[PDB]
Amino acid sequence: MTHDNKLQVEAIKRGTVIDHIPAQIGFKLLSLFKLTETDQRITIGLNLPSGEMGRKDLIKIENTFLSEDQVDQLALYAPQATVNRIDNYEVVGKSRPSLPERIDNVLVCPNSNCISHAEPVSSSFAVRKRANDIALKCKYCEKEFSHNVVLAN
Amino acid sequence: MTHDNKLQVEAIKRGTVIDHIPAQIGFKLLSLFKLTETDQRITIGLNLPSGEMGRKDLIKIENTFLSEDQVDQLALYAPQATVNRIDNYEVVGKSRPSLPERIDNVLVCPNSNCISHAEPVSSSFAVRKRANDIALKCKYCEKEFSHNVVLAN
Amino acid sequence: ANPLYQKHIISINDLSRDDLNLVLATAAKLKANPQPELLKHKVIASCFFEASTRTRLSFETSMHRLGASVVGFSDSANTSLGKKGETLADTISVISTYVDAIVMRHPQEGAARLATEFSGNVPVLNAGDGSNQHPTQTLLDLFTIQETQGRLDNLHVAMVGDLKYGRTVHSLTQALAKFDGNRFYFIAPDALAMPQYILDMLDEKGIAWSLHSSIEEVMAEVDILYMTRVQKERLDPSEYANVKAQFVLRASDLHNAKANMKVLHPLPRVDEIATDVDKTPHAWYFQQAGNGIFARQALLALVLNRDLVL
Amino acid sequence: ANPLYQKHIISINDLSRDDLNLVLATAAKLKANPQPELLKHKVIASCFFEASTRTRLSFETSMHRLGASVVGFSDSANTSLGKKGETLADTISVISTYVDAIVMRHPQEGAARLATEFSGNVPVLNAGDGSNQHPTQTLLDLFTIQETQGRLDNLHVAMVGDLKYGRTVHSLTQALAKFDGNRFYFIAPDALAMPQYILDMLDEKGIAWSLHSSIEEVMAEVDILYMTRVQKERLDPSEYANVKAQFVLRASDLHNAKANMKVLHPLPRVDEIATDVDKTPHAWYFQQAGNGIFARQALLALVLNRDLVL
Amino acid sequence: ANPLYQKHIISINDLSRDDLNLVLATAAKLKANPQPELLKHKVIASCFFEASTRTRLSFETSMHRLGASVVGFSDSANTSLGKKGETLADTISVISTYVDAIVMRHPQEGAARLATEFSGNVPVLNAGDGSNQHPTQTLLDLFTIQETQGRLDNLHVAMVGDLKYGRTVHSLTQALAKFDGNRFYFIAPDALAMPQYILDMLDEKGIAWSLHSSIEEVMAEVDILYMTRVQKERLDPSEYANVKAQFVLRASDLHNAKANMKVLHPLPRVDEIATDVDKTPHAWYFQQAGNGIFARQALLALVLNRDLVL
Amino acid sequence: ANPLYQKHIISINDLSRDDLNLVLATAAKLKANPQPELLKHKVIASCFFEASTRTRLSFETSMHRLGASVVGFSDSANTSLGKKGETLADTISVISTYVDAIVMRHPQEGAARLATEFSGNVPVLNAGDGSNQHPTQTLLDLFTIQETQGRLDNLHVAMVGDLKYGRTVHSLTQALAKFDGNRFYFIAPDALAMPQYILDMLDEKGIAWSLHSSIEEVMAEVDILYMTRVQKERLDPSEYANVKAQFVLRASDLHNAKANMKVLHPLPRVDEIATDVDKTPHAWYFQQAGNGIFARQALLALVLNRDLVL
Ligand SMILES: Nc1ccn([C@@H]2O[C@H](COP(=O)(O)OP(=O)(O)OP(=O)(O)O)[C@@H](O)[C@H]2O)c(=O)n1
Ligand SMILES: Nc1ccn([C@@H]2O[C@H](COP(=O)(O)OP(=O)(O)OP(=O)(O)O)[C@@H](O)[C@H]2O)c(=O)n1
Ligand SMILES: [Zn+2]
Ligand SMILES: [Zn+2]
Repeated sequence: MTHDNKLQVEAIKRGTVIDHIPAQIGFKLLSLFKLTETDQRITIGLNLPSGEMGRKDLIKIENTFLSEDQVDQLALYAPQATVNRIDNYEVVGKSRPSLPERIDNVLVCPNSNCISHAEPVSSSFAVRKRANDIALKCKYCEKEFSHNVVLAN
Repeated sequence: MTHDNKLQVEAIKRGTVIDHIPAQIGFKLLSLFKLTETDQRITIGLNLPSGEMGRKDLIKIENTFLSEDQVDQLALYAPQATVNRIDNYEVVGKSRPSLPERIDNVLVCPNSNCISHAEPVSSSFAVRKRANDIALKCKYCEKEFSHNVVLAN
Repeated sequence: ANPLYQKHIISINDLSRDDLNLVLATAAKLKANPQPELLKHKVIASCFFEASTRTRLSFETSMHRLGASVVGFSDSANTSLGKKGETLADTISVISTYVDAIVMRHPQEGAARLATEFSGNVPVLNAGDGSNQHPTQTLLDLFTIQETQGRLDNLHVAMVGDLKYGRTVHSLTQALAKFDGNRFYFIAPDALAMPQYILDMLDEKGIAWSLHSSIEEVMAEVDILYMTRVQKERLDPSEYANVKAQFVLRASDLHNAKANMKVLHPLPRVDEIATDVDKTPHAWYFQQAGNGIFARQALLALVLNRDLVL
Repeated sequence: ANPLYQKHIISINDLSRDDLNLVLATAAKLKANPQPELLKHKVIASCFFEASTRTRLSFETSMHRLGASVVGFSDSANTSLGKKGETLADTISVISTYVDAIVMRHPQEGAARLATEFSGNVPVLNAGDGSNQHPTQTLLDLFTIQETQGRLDNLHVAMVGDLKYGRTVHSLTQALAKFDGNRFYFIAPDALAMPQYILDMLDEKGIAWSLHSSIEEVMAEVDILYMTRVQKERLDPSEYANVKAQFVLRASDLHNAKANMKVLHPLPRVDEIATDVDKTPHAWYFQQAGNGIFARQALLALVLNRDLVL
Repeated sequence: ANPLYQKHIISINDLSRDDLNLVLATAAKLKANPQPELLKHKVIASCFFEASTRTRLSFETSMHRLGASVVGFSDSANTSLGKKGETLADTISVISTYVDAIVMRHPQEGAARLATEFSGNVPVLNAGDGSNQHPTQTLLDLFTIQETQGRLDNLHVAMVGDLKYGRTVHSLTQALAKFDGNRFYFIAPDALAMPQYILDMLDEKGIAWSLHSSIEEVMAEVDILYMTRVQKERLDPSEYANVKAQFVLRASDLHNAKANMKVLHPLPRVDEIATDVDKTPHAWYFQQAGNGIFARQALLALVLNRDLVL
Repeated sequence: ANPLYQKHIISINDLSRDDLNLVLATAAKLKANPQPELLKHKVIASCFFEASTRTRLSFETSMHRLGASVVGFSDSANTSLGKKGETLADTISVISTYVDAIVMRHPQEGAARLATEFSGNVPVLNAGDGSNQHPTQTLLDLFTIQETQGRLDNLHVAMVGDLKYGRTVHSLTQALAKFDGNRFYFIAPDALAMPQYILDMLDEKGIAWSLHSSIEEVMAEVDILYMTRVQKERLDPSEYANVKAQFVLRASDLHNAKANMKVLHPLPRVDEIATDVDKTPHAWYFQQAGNGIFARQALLALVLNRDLVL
């Protein structure tokens, strides 16, 4: 009951709970994936105690089932986040993020001469787990970068 | 430790609660005022069911007391809000924003020949004319614009 | 022989309603069955003393689609003409000695009409003379209103933007006044207002016009919404940005537009029409640019041909 | 319909071996029986936002040898496009409204591929995008190796020069790796070495390569010696001149070259190949430039034609 | 120390009537009894990131008539600082370790104010920043109005030309609205009229102003006529030549002026003031430019010297 | 007379440790007790055939804080000398009849040394000659290392950036290798690393050096961090953005630095040093530019005065 855990729980009826967001990726995820552009109830918890994985973040989005592709996208940021759907008051599927085929939109080409900078284009990178790292190839300039060069910028 | 629920989520032990945030301005406020960079537990309710606007937003920042000048930077975006200050589960303080005289950092001078665009200075605007409708004067180029316009971009 | 045979297309004020309708019915035919060798063996000069890429590429492609050869220059970037002290009267007396029509753009107003005094009977088609005229841009605009609206009279046409310096809003207002019952709405910042001589000519013809400050006052009634670019050089940085930057169309503003409403813009659009307007069925600026091919083809066909059998 | 019908030729990594062989067998036919009116009535745009004379004259002559009309501009010398703030997406949405294919060169990498998102179904053929690709230079090179060597597999190909920045050695290495049993020798000054991503892709495909410091180590074994120009700006005056200026071929070095060995160079050659090499039967750089006519003709024929009967 | 000792001089808005009077009092003493070694051993930097020859030379001559040394630059297509990447803030941070005061003119507004945050305790004096401020011009106009009229209050000041964009006329009205009883006449083309902000301020203080159409209308009542130049860029050539029969000044027009009336112009006076005005007694624009020396000597002497006993 | 009296200052290689110490001793005296009329009546010529605003202004301010007069020029697309045909030798031969000393910056290496053969007995001081020497920068860096660290020997000096082409880092290593016990850490992109000549010299003297990969690796041991800028011309944009996660400095990285550790940069610092470094105690690049004044005053005073008693 108490060893505090929940306190008066935000137990939602239908929705998605993204849990174990690594701390500080919680806000990135809302910005980047434009999750607050909805009229449905969201409750976000930042820097939760979770002694069991130190601290973490957690977003609860009601009557929303963000999935498959949408879930895999988060792989680059919160590699271990367990998305959970809920249909009538309990977990009806925990889903883990898998690294996707492509990452569109949310990412920037390092290449300053890449045409994607001045144009009405949505960025697009091809993902390749070059065992050790993840290399990201730009659709347009076709230049390949470490995912850490891209995620800094 | 008190009966949370989530429709009007309960009790932090000491910290700030900015409540009666208009709707869709709550995340604007977490972004602009960088409220997120604490390791403190933040709890946030989004598109919530009551405080008479119908829907409202709410942020809870435990252990942080942000005040008086901070509360007033909130005035252009969320002037209807109440900032509750809490100690030992009681609202020992409850205030509202009021127009400041200066709004630093958050705005962008709409005048493209202003020097503030390219340089390691923070934007700064002098404010004037309460509720009939606010004019903001850039510190640097000394052009006075309608808040409507700076707040557009 | 058709009325335009071997005429100079210098100004819109010189073309009658009948002249306008003949060009526009011919553009409609060439759009429907091509005539790719009508101007076979004709050589045409494309003299753009002032560079204008959009306009030149369109004029030359229209010349190529009817089978004509093209020789000529784009300049404003010192390609030897005007050196020593060659007058324009002399340049044109030498170029009309071997080409069959001159299409020419020039920075000063009046240059195409003077070319006319020296070209013999090689016709001169004007592609822009300073702030004076641009017939071939009004012909394509008219063709696009006609083709999408089915008519050129009884229109509710809104003109938005810099109406004081926009060379094309001034001529399109003059041409639509050739026709009946059109109604004008002008929406311009105060410093960029539609000049008196337009307004006076409208009043004298009994045509209705009114000024509005936002597009949403008139969206519901409008058929053609013709947008213009404000040139920031015409204002200062701060004026442009201050309140006056709201002559910008977004998709959300089209909410209640009539199903037939079309948005036109001679181009470059830089930011007065936002990118999301493109996905709406009302965006017709690019289809307007494509229609410049048929209106320019029709004028070249009508001017170089005695009798045009279709 | 042939596989290339109405495709965009943006990158070499998008063309398969079969795609490469189809273009190259078509170039061989057009070189043998001309088809000077295959593209009759087609109008093509030659947009070189970055000037490149060699490449433009070749592309347009190939368009002229199949009967197409050409409109367009060479720029990098302020000819009005890009003014106001016209995006490239908008320039291409207006130019594809009246031309049947766009050949375009541009300074930023990725520009041809973005043109593709806006051209409707007018095909875009890339003539160079910054330091990224140049398919039509790799197609002509391949055609010249094929035509002189009889094959594209089992070759011993040496690449000499600036291998780090040379846009064409990088793509030719990628295309020859589509084929079997080729062996690479890279001879480059240390600062101008062949980047890892090439080397890594070669290693992963089981293809053999080795680095050498002089050409005489490998002359005897070599079939195609592909020379590059070192740009002196990429080094300082003294570095260029110091020991590193020995990636220069003279006639005397060819002593023991196989009778079949050919020297290729995309050009301008300034001094990496001395003038006396020209009189040798191994000099094939100019005959390589002439072969750009047939490889560019073949791509235009294959892209604009459903069925190509020969 | 004096009120302005080690103070930054950036906006006229920032200086009270008393400061303005302190400056004008000192400038009259420095004109009377020169002090050539007052700033002996000071090095001032004359950083003109925007070339202005008359303002640069008036300032360097001020620096040198008080004995100071000068290092600096001007810039059209030249001289490395700024470049790109070099921020104004790092230029200032570096130059403020070398000099004792910085006079700077720059094209973007607030450049002088940004500078103030990086110069340390080195005073920064603004010589022009875009369309915002130019206080050393306002100070010399006021000195010229004070020595010709004897006071700075109860004047009938007529301002003429481009009131919308002359930065000098905006400043002068602000400054004269700190003295009492002044009546203002504003003769502008309505395309180029006083901004409502100048006008809104003048009404909160109760100052009387009126808008007129031609100088002939106010000639008889006026003590200062401050002409400004009309920017023919901001105007269509045909509009420019259309306005009434101009607002240019000729001696015929002065046949009515008060004996003590003077014509001022910040210069250049290209064609709004004819040559015959130059020989009337009412012409005072060159004497106005000579007083530039005394005004900028006063400001420099007060900023760099604690107490000045003259 | 002093050792450097009437001596030419061309290469750091040409001055022994004792000369370097003489200069740094004098500069500390001139910083302490100014001597404003020391070069009273000398005229120095500031011949910048290559524009460098920060180096020109530091030098002219040096000239003037010792009382000298200055004649000279700078040159981008301007100012007649050289032209073509006018040899540098005849420019010097003529200017050395007018002035008492020549400070010159020129784009070709050895221009200052060629000058020395034509100036007569007029001393020539080098302010930059291509990629060869810039001794007055090395002298101010050493002054800055001496006043922050207290010595010029037994230092742990980390050098970062384009070690292959920063002329300042080549000079600084030469000069610091005349003092004893210094340990060198070189953090460069391997495309931009220390030439083997600097490295070969350092080993003949027994000096310890090591090559590292990122500053985070040496942060804890280092007394001077000398950052250099990375020339993005010498690099492909995609390489430039690829290296590790750069070698740029931010305050987070300094959390480990020694209390007396300082960051130096010859400037400009465009993006290799973030703004937050500016407020740490370890930031010393602007104070380093202020010491430029004291270093060049010392060199001028010693060259032009026989005995200096200060
Ligand atoms: N009616 C419900 C049911 C579940 N949850 C949320 O869904 C998540 C699912 O976790 P669960 O499988 O129920 O137990 P956990 O051990 O927390 O899951 P995990 O092992 O992934 O951490 C929990 O964070 C819980 O808040 C909820 O808000 N409302
Ligand atoms: N320890 C506590 C006590 C109160 N609250 C929050 O404090 C806010 C407002 O405080 P309160 O004055 O107690 O409720 P109201 O009277 O409704 O305040 P107001 O009238 O301004 O809405 C409520 O949103 C409630 O969630 C809280 O989170 N933690
Ligand atoms: Zn890219
Ligand atoms: Zn501003």
